[PDB]
Amino acid sequence: EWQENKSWNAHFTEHKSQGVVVLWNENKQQGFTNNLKRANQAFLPASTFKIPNSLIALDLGVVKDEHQVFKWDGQTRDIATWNRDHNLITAMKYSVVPVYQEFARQIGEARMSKMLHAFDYGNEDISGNVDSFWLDGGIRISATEQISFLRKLYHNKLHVSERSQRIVKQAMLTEANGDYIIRAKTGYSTRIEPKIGWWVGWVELDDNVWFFAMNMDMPTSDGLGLRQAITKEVLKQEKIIP
Ligand SMILES: [Cl-]
Repeated sequence: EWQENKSWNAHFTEHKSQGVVVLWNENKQQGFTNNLKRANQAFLPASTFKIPNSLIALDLGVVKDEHQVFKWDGQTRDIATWNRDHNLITAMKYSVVPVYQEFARQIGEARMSKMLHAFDYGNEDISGNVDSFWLDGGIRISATEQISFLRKLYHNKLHVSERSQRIVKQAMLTEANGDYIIRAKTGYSTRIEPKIGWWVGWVELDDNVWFFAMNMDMPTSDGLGLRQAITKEVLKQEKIIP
């Protein structure tokens, strides 16, 4: 059911890094990773938490739809793309933390905790500040746990409406061409050691879906592009994409 291929470590060590890639073949119900241990180590989700946060905000009516505009609060931040109005689509595309921080305040501790428990999401622990726990609080999730959660979302099996799940999968759209569709979300965790980058999602093919979750050491922001680049290299090596 699970195969470990330690030779895949070269994808990371060739960049003087370390990490884990986890792949799941939905048709064959088989998993693959370079490192079974790190596949099951729990890290802060950071901006990958925008997936469950979006679902909860939609299902409770905090967010009406993917067109609702969340106005910039006029506070100049160091990420230029954050100093503008957003909707759900652009907020997920540019990982706009302050928009999702307001979602979390409106959701509130009680409803956030119950919903993460309903999702079986990570360690389901929101200890910390309700507007920052996915960045520096107690919540943790592993790469294998990300895949379990994503599989439920793909199949509309989470305990929110079908509509909420369809909208979030639309907002996850990252790449599409004649060969495949990728729906995914990046993450970048710097407030608690070890600093890591994430990329989680799946690849839609004509007759199969491959789920993936990866994290890697990220001592500086200079390496953030390696999250997608390495993952796609693995997908190409394994003949999942051309
Ligand atoms: Cl779509």
